[PDB]
Amino acid sequence: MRSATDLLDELNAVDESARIEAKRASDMGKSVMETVIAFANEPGLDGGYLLLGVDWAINDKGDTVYRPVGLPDPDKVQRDLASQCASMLNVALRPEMQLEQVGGKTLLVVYVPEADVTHKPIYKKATGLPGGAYRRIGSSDQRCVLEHHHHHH
Repeated sequence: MRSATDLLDELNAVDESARIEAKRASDMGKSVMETVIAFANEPGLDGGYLLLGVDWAINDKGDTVYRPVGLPDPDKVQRDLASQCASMLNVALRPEMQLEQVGGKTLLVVYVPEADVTHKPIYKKATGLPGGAYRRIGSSDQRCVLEHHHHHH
């Protein structure tokens, strides 16, 4: 895994979204979900990043500069996306999601590890065929930390 501040910098560093995608709060839904399937079906590409709460500005060159704007409700975006990834897919898939602040804006790091052999065949239970084979990896990351951060009431 990886911070949203470092992912935002990495989006600016890379020429194209190699294994790290950038997404706005309005992109929330199947537009996020088909991109998750595109990392889940990949053999040996464990550690694909989707960064939610990012905006981008186009220069006169036709250049894409990635800036922080954050989520309208940080927690609720992480709650809904867990529901999406459990209910839309044939099996309950957990994307490891963490809230990270960049310049006073709250963003969501969606860490997608590789699915197992059995779960894979991650097929959609609705009309929507996932297109692709593989995208060549530019920058690499495997800096994975765990924490059992449990809230109770």
